Amino acid sequence: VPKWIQLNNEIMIQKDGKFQFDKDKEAVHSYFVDYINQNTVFFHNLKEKLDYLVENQYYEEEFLSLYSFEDIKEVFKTAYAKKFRFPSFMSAFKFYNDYALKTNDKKKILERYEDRISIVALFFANGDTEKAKEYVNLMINQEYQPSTPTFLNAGRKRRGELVSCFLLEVNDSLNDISRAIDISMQLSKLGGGVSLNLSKLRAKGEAIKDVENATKGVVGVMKLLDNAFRYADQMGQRQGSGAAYLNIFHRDINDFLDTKKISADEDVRVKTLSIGVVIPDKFVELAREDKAAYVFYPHTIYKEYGQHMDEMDMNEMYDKFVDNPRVKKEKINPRKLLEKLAMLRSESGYPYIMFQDNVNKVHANNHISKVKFSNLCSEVLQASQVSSYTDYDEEDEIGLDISCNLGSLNILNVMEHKSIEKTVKLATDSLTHVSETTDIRNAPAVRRANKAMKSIGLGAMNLHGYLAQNGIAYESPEARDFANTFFMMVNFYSIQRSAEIAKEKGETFDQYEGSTYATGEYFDKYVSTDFSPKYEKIANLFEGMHIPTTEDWKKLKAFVAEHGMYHSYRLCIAPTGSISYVQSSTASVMPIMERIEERTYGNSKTYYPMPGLASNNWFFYKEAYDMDMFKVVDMIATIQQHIDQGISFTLFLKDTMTTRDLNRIDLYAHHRGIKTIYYARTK
Amino acid sequence: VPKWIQLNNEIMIQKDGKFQFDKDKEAVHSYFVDYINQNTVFFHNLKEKLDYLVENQYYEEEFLSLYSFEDIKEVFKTAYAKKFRFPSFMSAFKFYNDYALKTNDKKKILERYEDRISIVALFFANGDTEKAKEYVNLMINQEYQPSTPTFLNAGRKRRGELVSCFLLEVNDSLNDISRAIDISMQLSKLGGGVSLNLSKLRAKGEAIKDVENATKGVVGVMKLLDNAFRYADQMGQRQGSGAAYLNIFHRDINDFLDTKKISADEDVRVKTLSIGVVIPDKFVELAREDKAAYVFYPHTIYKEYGQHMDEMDMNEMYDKFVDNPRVKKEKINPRKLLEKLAMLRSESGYPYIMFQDNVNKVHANNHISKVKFSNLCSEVLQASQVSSYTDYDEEDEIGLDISCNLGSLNILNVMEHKSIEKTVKLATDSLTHVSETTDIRNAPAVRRANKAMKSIGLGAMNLHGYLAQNGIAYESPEARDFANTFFMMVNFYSIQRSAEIAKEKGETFDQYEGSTYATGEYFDKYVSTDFSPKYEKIANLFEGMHIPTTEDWKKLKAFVAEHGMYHSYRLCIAPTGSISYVQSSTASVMPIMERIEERTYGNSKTYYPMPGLASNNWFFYKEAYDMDMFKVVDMIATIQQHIDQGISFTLFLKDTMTTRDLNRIDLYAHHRGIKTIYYARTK
Amino acid sequence: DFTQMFYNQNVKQFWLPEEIALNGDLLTWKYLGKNEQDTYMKVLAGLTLLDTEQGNTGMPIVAEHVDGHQRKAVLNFMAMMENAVHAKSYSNIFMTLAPTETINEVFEWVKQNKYLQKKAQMIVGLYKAIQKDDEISLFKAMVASVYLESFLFYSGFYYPLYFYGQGKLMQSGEIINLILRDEAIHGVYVGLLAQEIYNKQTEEKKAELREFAIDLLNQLYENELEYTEDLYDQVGLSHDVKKFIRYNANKALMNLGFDPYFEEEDINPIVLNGLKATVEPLKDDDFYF
Amino acid sequence: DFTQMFYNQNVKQFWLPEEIALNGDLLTWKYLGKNEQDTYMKVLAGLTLLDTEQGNTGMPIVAEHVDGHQRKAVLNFMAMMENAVHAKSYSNIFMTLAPTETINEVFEWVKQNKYLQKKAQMIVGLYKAIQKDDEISLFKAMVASVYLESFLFYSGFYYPLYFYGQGKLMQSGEIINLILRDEAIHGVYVGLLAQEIYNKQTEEKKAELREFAIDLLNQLYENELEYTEDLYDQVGLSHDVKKFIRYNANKALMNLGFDPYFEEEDINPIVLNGLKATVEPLKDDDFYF
Ligand SMILES: Cc1cn([C@H]2C[C@H](O)[C@@H](COP(=O)(O)OP(=O)(O)OP(=O)(O)O)O2)c(=O)[nH]c1=O
Ligand SMILES: Nc1nc2c(ncn2[C@H]2C[C@H](O)[C@@H](COP(=O)(O)OP(=O)(O)O)O2)c(=O)[nH]1
Ligand SMILES: Nc1nc2c(ncn2[C@H]2C[C@H](O)[C@@H](COP(=O)(O)OP(=O)(O)O)O2)c(=O)[nH]1
Ligand SMILES: [Mg+2]
Ligand SMILES: [Mg+2]
Ligand SMILES: [Mn+2]
Ligand SMILES: [Mn+2]
Ligand SMILES: [Mn+2]
Ligand SMILES: [Mn+2]
Repeated sequence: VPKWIQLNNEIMIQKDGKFQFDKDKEAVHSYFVDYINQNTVFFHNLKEKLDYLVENQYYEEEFLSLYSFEDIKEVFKTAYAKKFRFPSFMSAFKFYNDYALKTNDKKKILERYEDRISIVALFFANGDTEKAKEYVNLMINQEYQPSTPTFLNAGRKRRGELVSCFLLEVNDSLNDISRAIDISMQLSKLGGGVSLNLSKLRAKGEAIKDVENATKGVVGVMKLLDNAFRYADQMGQRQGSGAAYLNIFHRDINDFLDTKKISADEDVRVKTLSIGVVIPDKFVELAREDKAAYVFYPHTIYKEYGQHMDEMDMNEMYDKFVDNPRVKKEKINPRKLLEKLAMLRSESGYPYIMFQDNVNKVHANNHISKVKFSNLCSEVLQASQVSSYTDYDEEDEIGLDISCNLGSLNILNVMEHKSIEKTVKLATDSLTHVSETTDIRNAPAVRRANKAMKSIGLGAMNLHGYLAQNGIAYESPEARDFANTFFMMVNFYSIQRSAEIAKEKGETFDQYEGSTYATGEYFDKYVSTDFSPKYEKIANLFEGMHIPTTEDWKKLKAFVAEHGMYHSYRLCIAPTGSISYVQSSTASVMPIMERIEERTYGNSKTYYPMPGLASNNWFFYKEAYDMDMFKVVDMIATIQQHIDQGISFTLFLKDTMTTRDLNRIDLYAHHRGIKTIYYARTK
Repeated sequence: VPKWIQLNNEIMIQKDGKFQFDKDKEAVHSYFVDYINQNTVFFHNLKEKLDYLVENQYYEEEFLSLYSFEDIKEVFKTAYAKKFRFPSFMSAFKFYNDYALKTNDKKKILERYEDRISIVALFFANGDTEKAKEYVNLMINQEYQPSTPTFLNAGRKRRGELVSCFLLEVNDSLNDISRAIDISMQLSKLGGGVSLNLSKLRAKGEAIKDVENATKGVVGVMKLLDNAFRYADQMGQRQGSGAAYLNIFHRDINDFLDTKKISADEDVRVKTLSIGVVIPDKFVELAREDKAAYVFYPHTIYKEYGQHMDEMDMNEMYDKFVDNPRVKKEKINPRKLLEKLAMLRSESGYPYIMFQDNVNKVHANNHISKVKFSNLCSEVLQASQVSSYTDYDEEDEIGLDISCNLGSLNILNVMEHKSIEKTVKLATDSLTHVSETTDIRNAPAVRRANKAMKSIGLGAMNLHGYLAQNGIAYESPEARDFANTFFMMVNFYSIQRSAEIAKEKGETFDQYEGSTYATGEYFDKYVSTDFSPKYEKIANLFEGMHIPTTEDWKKLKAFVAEHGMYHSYRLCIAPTGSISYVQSSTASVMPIMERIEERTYGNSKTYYPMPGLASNNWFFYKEAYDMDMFKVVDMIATIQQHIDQGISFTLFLKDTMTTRDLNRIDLYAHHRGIKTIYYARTK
Repeated sequence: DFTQMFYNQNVKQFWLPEEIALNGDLLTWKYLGKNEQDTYMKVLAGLTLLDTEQGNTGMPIVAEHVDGHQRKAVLNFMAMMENAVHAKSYSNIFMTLAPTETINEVFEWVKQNKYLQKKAQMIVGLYKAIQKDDEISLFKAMVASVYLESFLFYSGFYYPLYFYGQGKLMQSGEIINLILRDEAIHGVYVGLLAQEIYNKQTEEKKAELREFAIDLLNQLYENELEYTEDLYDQVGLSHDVKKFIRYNANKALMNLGFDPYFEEEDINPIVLNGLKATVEPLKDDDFYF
Repeated sequence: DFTQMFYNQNVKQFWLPEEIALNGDLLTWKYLGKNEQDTYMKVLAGLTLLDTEQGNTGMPIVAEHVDGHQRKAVLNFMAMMENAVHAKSYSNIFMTLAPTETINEVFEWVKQNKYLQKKAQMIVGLYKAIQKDDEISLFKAMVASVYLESFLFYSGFYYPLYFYGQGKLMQSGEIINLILRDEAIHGVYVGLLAQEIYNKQTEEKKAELREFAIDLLNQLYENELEYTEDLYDQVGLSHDVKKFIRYNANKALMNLGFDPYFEEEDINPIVLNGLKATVEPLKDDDFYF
């Protein structure tokens, strides 16, 4: 047995009635001095290291050529001057197993944490030495963490894309379905997760050029996409991950949901394709009144009205669709559909739930389009325009397919350094650079929307870690007060940085003038309502850091109206799965699942206590399954009001609660303004 | 039970020790008089019928506008002047159930046999009244039958394509694989069978741009294509049919064959994808000497030589591949692979066997490319060039994908009319017209090859019917003598008509100058060997008909050298499945499977004696299973020497036949020059 | 060619009675007339009684005489579903809708009923007549089993499906639909085992087995018509139930590889809404001619 | 007093081998010596044979003779587990770890192994000797079944447990632990049925039944010793396994209500270390907060 995992297993050996949490420090120390320093390739000087990495196709020469070697040396000194030490064995293990650069035979270790951070910072700065040092300080202090694609691939030659979330709109044609399959395989080949909207596709039993009952529905396209994602699996190390989204008023909604039933046949069930359901407020209203709802055939609506069903407002056109004889509709029970959704989430965790009117009542770019679906992680909520891929000889009408670069603030380290403003602005700059350097040459709509919208996603993590290490319960009103103030400040500084970038570059995102930022309606609750902490305990947490007031928000509103905004979307809170270990942080803004997390890697068993877990804060680290999901919904809705995109909201369910409890949680989330619900995790 | 169904069922009722074959005339008469004349929409004049058909979106106004109504009336007069009568109930039933035009609700009948033939002839002539009358005489005499797509769809507004066989090359790239899936779905949507060459795709466990062992091989593409064909199911009318071809020296050949095993896993098995194996002479030579053979990874060969493995001559390149250390291979047993092929054909009828060197030793367009694979029916053998489908922004390099137009001479009717020359030339003209009028907007390589090659397929049928009705056994040497003479004449007149078309249009097919037609090497066996019948009985069959001599072939060679050749390919003997009933003919050049065909339509069972079956010729209608497959191979090889493309050669096996017997049949077919083997049908 | 595939489909259809909450059926049950409640009870008891024979005798006796480890395993799984899942499910439905005394009386009535007894004893008689190492007697029992699984249950299934298609008794209707889905696959599987025996027979023996199957079908069908009128005339449904019996008789015949006996009919839309030759090596000289 | 709780326990323990991914054992398997792999394959093959006969014959035949629909439902469920779940799981393990030829060879080896044939002959002979309405022949078969469940499997179980306890072959080991968890409850249940029959007898008859049980145990034990030596001598573990089978023999006797027969011994501590949601309808008040 390895010495470091033997030391790491001494955490669970209870001495004097307490877990030996200090063993993890010894565990990581032994891990380093017995595996990492031995397996680390060391060069005489940094110049030899960089030459070796560039020559052997490990790094990219173009980005390293913008700095003189003295500047690169200064950046590396800045990284190593911090003398960063991993606080736990899991942090270092995850870094050196997932993100640290290794030789071509996966034998030795080329990059330390400081080397990777310095390379990512030099990639972000794009020739600026001082900006590179600022990025080094930001990441070595672990105030900001670039997403897994960016952190893993920044500055590497044989790399995937820095963006891993893509959203595709599929038009109701065979050419568009073929192009969707092709683009899905191309993006899965790059390593990204692809989400597809299947609402514009006509339902099963619709006509294909005046021959009736000819269309196979969205389930045939679902099978096509599932096999396309199985094919493009990148060695199978990380198999192709796709998501399909369907509006709840699509006729194929029941067959769409039946693809996830355990008793589904092999000719229907999809395995590699996650599913999400988009629910307008009309469906919730119909289920609330116990009235008879109707699902519609999309092609009939398109023929009758000239627009797709999901491109229309269901809360204003549902009655017109029902009364229209030329529209084909099928009678359903909305409460039965809700119960089926709850049962499917209990048994499989699917579908993802998107509350469409919750997304679009606060959506800033409804002039471009309404948000019709989310991503594979169920937190990207941006306007999309469907493309019209025509025959080979004809020109294609390229729409807007969503993609944003992810990045997380570490709430604990940002709050410790009293650096919300600087961290948010530097992270915004880094995400803007990642957006600018991304060029997808096989997804035309993704490329066009990346150039036009310039959307970024700046998330946060370690919310529960910060609260538990500060003696605040996750369900407590003080926690929601802190989240309100913190994320209002993050929104303020992200909007300020976007406006400053627009002023400097002299350009805004496409169709900015129609957005709510340009009209000033976005800032109504910010110029009217003060978001300063209401509790003295929370107010001391922000001591030494200026909290923008209503006057500051009015000044920012004037600044945005006079200079514009560079990013259509700025903030989205992703799950942040594996980078949470490296940053020694709790995953996303969701509460922790286990206080001490037990994992098996190969034939070795190791335990990961939550960051900062001890006996003085053991009960503040309440597990997500033991807490009220209504209070978690309250917390996420408090955070969501300052986030322009969505939040990956996992529901943590006990075995005792029925499908009625899951439905009640979903309805309370819809009532409280929750935009999306990610997973129904059951213990 | 219908009266005609009862009358047709009285054939099996044996009266005086003989079948009541005359009951089928009563059966068809009752069928007509009781159902067809009742359900046939009648109009006061032909003008009213034509106006109703064009205005109600049944016909195309474009081709009918090319004639004055007087010319169309005279064409219809010519069709009805023959007073054509269906000899059997099954002929009329098949026509009026598969090809006759019906109302949009499929309740009444708009088209009789004469109306369908007149419309097809008017579409063929393209404005020529005398040519239309000639086509009417050719088809109402049932000397020439256009293929099911052409016969069914010609002159129809809501029609599929007139071509149903397509052959696609798939390049070793994700862009090309996605484009192949798209084109396969587009062509299956049109109702055409699609054949895909998978030999260029790199095998399983190959490197993808420095990531070794990352390719799923040809089986992942096979699953993608199977799901693509399942989705593109011809508007839910007829199941989507596709074929995949792999070289026997491809590394994935065993995985390719395992997709057809009855015990195949659901993640390996393909359902709607037929498989064909391409076998060079090198494999047969290795199996003959029992030397252990090697299957090669195609990407290693492409990297080492810059050419695809299937683009190179395995006879000269096999030793170089084996001795090359940079070419990856694994040992196989060629005899074990042959036994596996025979076992698979016994169990499921798959794969098709294409003898690569048998095709290419007589191929007239080896300069353009070698023939690497066949179609879904194993008779189309043409040169193909793989397309390089690049990224979306870049320009694609369009190659040549095979698609030929099918037509069948009725050997019995052509022989009784003494009109081999006239029928062959008119059929060539009609196939040329179908080729010119075909434009496919989503298969650029198919369209380019149709425009450039101008290849057609003129088949033959009713060989066994003609022989049995003339007192000649199918396995007899006299039958092979007749086949030799008849198909030599067909080849002579097809070459003459092609050269005449080239002279008239002043253009040949693309890259004709490199063909064996241009150099005269094609005509060597025709200017050196006499193909007149060697039997007095066979020579009497051709009485009143000039059999081309050696001097005639020399004159044709001079004419082709002077004026060129319009069609790269002219003759291919397709199975001719359903059009054989309408023509009262035995299917293709194959012998009959059963003397009397027992089939069930709806809830009523039907009986179909072979055309011309009686007491006097009962034993000349020997069933195919009772025949010696060696003699059938001899017959097909006699025909194959005059057919530039292949022949759909079905093996008819008894249950007592072993794997060794099937292997012996395959090896004798290879020895005798058979190009392709279609099916292993076991009784 | 088929046992592993059926194994997969069977085990992936596994379910338990507890999964469906039954109490909410009382909200529609209370609104049915006496004749509707009476017919439902009688139909339910009919299904229960027949399914018990299949669990205690039909499936285990076939599993005993069929050769092959994998077939015995699939057959064991099917027997388990009858005894452990279906039987408990029928009991649960009864206990929810009727008090103990009413259940006992309905079972007393249906136990004495002439048409239910006739078919139950005809089927059981064929199971009892199977002889060791006699594939003819096994085939006859398999035919009886297919007729029960794919045909005889359906005069009963009609009513729960009829309610289920109208939005009435939805919880018990869901249970019945799961049961019916199991019986469908049971019928198809046993049908394939019967065809295997049938295909091993001479032409004269085949004709004799066909006559047996058709004769048996006729006897059962004529009794089903009487059974149907006895239960469904009081609720006015017999005409439509008869169409459903014939449609399912045709499915049972097709399971046994036989032609349909009855003309095709449309079914009540409410019920619809509810619903290797020989491997030989190449020994050289086969490559030379 | 017990069948219902056994019914509930059995159905709540339901599992399929496909729930456990086995590719994780590939490396620890590759790393074992040829002797170790040979013993492991053979051990699981011996287990497969026992479960094949317990599923095909033992459990169904006992089910046939035991009275009461609930008792029959438990026994039918246990039978299904034997051949549809347990016996099949071993093939999942074999198909992952071993090439087809090694799999073919080990199944040929079970057919010709004299100890495995002897134990099957003895156990199945007793199953097939059961006479209808003869409780003594039934008791004898139930003793045989308890000895199969609680004693005979254990010469086989030792080795997967021995590896599991060292952190080796842990996915295969997880399957085996699930199988063992099932057999433990199967042995207790059949033991309770056997005790029911035993308790009906005179003191004289009881004395004879104890003689039968002890004579049978000793005969099986002596054969198992030779089997154990044959398999384990090449891996050096025969003495350790022998201690384990004696331990489990005592558990089998206890399941039958008899005193332990072998003296207690220290077992290898490694081996000791080797050891839908409810649907509720939505209310109107659920939509307001
Ligand atoms: C061709 C084809 C289409 N479809 C479905 C998927 C598409 O969403 C939908 C549109 O197909 P299209 O490619 O748009 O077919 P079309 O343009 O000829 O028909 P229309 O005039 O009605 O637009 O039909 C199938 O389900 N199966 C098929 O084989
Ligand atoms: N020598 C050396 N330095 C490395 C390596 N990887 C990262 N570094 C960092 C450590 C220092 O902060 C910085 C400069 O190291 P150096 O080139 O040895 O310079 P110096 O120590 O002579 O000033 O580079 C490495 O492999 N070797
Ligand atoms: N009248 C009529 N003729 C039809 C129809 N379908 C095909 N025909 C053919 C029959 C004749 O050969 C030809 C001309 O028919 P017509 O218009 O009645 O001609 P005429 O005999 O009055 O000059 O058209 C049809 O529906 N009606
Ligand atoms: Mg369209
Ligand atoms: Mg490439
Ligand atoms: Mn049942
Ligand atoms: Mn059943
Ligand atoms: Mn067992
Ligand atoms: Mn057991």
